[PDB]
Amino acid sequence: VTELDVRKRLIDIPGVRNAWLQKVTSYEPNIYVNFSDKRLQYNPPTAESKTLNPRGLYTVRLDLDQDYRKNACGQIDRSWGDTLDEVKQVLCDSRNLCEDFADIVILGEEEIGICADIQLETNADAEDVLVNIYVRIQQFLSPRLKFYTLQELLDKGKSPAEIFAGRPSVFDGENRLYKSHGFIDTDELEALTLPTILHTSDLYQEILQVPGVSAIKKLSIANYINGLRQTQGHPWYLQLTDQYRPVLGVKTSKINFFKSELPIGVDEEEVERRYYEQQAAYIKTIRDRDELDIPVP
Amino acid sequence: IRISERLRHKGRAVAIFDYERLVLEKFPQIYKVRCINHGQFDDAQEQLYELAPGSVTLAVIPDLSQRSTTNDLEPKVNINLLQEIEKYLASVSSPWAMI
Amino acid sequence: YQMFATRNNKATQETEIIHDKAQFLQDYPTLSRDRFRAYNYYDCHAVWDTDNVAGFKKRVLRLLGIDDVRRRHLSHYRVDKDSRNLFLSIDFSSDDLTL
Amino acid sequence: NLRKRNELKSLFKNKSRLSETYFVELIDSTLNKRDDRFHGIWKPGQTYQKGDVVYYNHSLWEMQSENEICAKEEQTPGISTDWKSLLKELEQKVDKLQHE
Amino acid sequence: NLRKRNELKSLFKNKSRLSETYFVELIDSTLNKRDDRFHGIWKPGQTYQKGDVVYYNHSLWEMQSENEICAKEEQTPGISTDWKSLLKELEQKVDKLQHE
Amino acid sequence: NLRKRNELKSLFKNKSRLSETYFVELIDSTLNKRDDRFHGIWKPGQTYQKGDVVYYNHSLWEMQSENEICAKEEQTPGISTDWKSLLKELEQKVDKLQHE
Amino acid sequence: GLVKTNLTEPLMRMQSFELGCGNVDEEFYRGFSGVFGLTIDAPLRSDRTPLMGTVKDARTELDTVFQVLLQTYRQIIQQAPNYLKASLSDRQDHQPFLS
Amino acid sequence: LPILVTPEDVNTEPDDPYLLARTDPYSFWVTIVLPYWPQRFRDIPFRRFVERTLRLEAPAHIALKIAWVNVRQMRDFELAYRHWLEQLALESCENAACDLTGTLNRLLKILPQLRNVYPKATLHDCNNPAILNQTALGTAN
Repeated sequence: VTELDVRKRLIDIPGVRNAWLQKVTSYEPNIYVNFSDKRLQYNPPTAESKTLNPRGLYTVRLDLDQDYRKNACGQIDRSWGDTLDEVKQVLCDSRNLCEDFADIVILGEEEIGICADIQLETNADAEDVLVNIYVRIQQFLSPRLKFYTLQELLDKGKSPAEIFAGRPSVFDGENRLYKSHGFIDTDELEALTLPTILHTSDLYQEILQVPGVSAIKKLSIANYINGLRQTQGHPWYLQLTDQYRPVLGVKTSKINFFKSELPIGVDEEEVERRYYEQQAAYIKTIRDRDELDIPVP
Repeated sequence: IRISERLRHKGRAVAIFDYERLVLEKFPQIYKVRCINHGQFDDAQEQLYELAPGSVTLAVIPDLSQRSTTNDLEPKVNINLLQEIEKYLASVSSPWAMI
Repeated sequence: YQMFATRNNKATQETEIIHDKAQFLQDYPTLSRDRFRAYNYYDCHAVWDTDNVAGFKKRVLRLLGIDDVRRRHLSHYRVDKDSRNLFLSIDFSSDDLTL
Repeated sequence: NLRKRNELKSLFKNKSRLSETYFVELIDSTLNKRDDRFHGIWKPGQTYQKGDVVYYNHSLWEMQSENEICAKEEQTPGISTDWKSLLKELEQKVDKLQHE
Repeated sequence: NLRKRNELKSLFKNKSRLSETYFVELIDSTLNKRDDRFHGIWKPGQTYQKGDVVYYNHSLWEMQSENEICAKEEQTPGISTDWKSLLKELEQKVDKLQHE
Repeated sequence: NLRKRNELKSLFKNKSRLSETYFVELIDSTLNKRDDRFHGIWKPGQTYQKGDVVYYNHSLWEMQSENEICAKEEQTPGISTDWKSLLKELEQKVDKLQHE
Repeated sequence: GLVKTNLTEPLMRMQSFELGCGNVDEEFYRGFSGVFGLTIDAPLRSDRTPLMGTVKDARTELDTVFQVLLQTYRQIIQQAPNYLKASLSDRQDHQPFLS
Repeated sequence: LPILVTPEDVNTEPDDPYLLARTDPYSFWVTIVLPYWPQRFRDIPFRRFVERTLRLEAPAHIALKIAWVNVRQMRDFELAYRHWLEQLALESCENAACDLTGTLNRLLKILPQLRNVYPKATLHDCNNPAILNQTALGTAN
């Protein structure tokens, strides 16, 4: 019935990582009111007119995971048509009275390049420190939600009325209606939104938390799309594009390292490999009745 | 009483029955409430529009059975409480409803 | 409500009421759960003579006592054009003894 | 199917801003060799799916195997048992009748 | 007909500005399924015109009727009398000779 | 061959920033009548190259001559000795058998 | 859970690499997929890489498989230490010669 | 759809709840069509109780239009209504509709024409007396 109730249903479709809704405020084709002839028309009767936007329509913004499966002839590719078909078939089966869906849009991604000059402590190794920086920043930018079992949410003190508030029924008799991966915590769902402005202090305060980092002498950020620099950068804040999610641009960042007015070398490619290796894993699987409902004693 | 009502409105507000019972349970200091369908209220004119698709309006009465006020025959509700009820109801209803 | 004179014995009325109550109690959870849901226009195999309808229809028709909830034809009257105007008869013209 | 070259050429002009409806009409109006199942001439190094149609020497061939396959440099329509054609079955049958 | 993939790919680079000649060459060089009369695989729900060519099971079919038609679900090339094909006439004729 | 209409339509939006890549996928995924050798219906005034395939009345024809030719008004596939087809050779052979 | 989310495609790629070189260990893959409940289909021959391409392409493929394997390995190793004391305090029927 | 506005409305606000309801016939509006001839539906006191029940059950923010029609208009509606539903499904179910716009335009011409049926007025004095608010007027000839 509400927005979060739909986000939780969309996130439970294989291939969807996150989702957002947005209201349609400008409707195409444009519709104008002719007072002299008392009728609606496509043309502006006065060339100074308003467009009579009708209400009740949503715009769905999707975040898809990138599978990169191996083809039959030996290459690597990605295909999302089936996910779009499943999302459409699901949404058109759950709309309410007097509402419809205007379109479905796939979000892109921006890379954030970071330029910095860091002072290290004497007992430090720049390589691991830089690995930790990349890991912490990437965790900062793109969090992921966890799926729970009913029992482990009951062990947190949440009454079933707050857990089943917006879910559609999974079983009817002995027939499964749809497949489900578990429960999502509302409090964590409400905290994941799309930002528009990035502030450097949010990175300053987290870079200052890595052991071995003494002080930050320089820090700035820049926006990359399609591998090309879009702007010159700014020391204190950066504005994001409407259609894109921020990620960490490891290949376009550069962090210099100095110990007591002396420069220290860092093997950047080994750092990149170590960064890829130390990424945390997650669990996303299909669950059965014992973990989804509560039977009669 | 509480649980039998919840087993019917599921904690969501889509109909006259749902708006009324979700208020009387959360705010004990109300005595009576009425839900007006497709109606809008204009603050500047103090006029109610009887036909306005997309809006909902409620009118409430305070309890007054254990306290005394300055006008017991035509009582009023405090302005901070009128806003506290609008926020709660906006979170458990459709995004396209104005309350 | 009994609009017309009812010839059923009181026992038959009480039995019918019990039957209707048991059926309503078995159906309720799905009548309540989908009370705000609209029909699916994506299903290209369930357009007519089907139960692909809104929950509003199902609840209201149950409350009024109508037992068939489908998209069916409700108009069974038609007007035709008949061009057959030839007609046979046999007669003895005496006082029109005719077949 | 909807528009002609002289209608599509009318949306790209010396002073015309872009929009998504122009590309929708451009994509719908040309031939999509994946979605309409037609790939032209057989080539080595391409992957095919069940139902594809391909022209090899003097015949059109439809793939029979249900799983994706790869154009092998040796496997050619007529040698392998993936592809099929009627202009060859009928050819051989009429040759038989002619010989008999 | 004029250009290849490697020639068209040469007009759309990272720092260039668009122009109408690029789209003229793009439209002329690809296959226009309306103007060259070829629609690939038969689908119901389309509209066809006199002269269209369509591939249905193991045969290519040309439409005979002079007025536009709507491709109906239960009218399929071979059942109806709109379409035509030679690989079926010749097939039946050779079957007859084989039987005789 | 790599993408469908519903995948290509996903790259071109008003609020999307385009690039060279999108056009690479657009060019690779549609049918290039020069590089895959298929021109649809015969028209006079064109130029053809060795290996082209063309549909003329109820038959597909491949061009035999190794040098480019100009499609002349009064030279038509079947009259001239540039083109070739099997549905005509087999047709005449089966006609002969039928007559014999 | 971890294995069911992560280790299907690495297995398929390894099996294709092995078929390329002309010998497959069907028993290993059968045992692994049967134990954990996976689905690894019949493979294609990747005789295209990496003994037939630029030494960088040969590098990237191997690193790409190794990184996923090592991620899952490390996750399990890191989470293990948090269950040792509960594995003891949750029972009263341990073998006496061990207790 | 029709909008029912007059030139004097050009000088008021487009957000007026009364004006906005008239110029925007596409938002939170719903139409219900019922036959009148069944013997329980010819009773006006019963007819009005049924309307009240429908308004209680509907969502709070949605307005309804209710019409009681005869045999001529019931068939005219059902035929156009059925053909549009089938064409709408085909576009969603794999873009296979024919004449979608023409089927729509033939439906937008019937909705404005639906009207309630009432019995004809006859004056009462001292077999079917006219009752105010529920009778219709006749014609001169």
